[PDB]
Amino acid sequence: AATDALTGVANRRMLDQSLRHEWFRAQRSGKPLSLLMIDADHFKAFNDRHGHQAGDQALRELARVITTNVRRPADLVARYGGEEFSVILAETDSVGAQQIAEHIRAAVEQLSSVNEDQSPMTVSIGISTWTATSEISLEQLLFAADKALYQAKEGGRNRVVVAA
Ligand SMILES: Nc1nc2c(ncn2[C@@H]2O[C@@H]3COP(=O)(O)O[C@H]4[C@@H](O)[C@H](n5cnc6c(=O)[nH]c(N)nc65)O[C@@H]4COP(=O)(O)O[C@H]3[C@H]2O)c(=O)[nH]1
Repeated sequence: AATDALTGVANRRMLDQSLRHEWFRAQRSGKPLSLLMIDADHFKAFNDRHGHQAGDQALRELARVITTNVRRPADLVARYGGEEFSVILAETDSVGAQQIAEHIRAAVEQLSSVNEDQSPMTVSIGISTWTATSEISLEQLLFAADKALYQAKEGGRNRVVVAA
């Protein structure tokens, strides 16, 4: 009821619920709250070449990479869509959120080289960040991360785009 059966991380309604509570918390603490939107690149073509089982295995590997780079108590990793992953980085500023994203992006790119069975694969990442002086809302925070994820898919996949 709270985890994704395939990947084992949180599911959508758990992400939305935890983000609402982590939102009001950051409003009081004044600590930066960052979001990551992680979509798999050329996934439809991936399932066409290697099949639906390899795509599921590629999602679990992507989930393992994110959770390997997201480890603190106030962090959450969830399956936000059939091919997306959303992570909460509470008390993390924009600079540190980018370093996490680069680690995740680089690790997914090298998953084919390190393990023979894996097929080449990349991810696109969008980042948004609330700071203590910002006036945006929670819906605007989520909007800026999906938009930056969209800008990552547009300007050529396999990259990290920070919202503005
Ligand atoms: N929310 C979240 N953010 C993350 C995580 N991993 C990295 N970051 C962000 O990435 C920045 C770079 O961390 P680093 O290069 O691993 O370099 C880190 C790391 O090597 C070390 N460090 C800090 N906390 C821990 C810890 O709990 N365990 C270990 N082993 N090392 C730590 O201190 C350095 C300074 O880190 P910061 O100044 O905090 O800045 C960190 C942090 O803002 C994570 O699992 N969750």
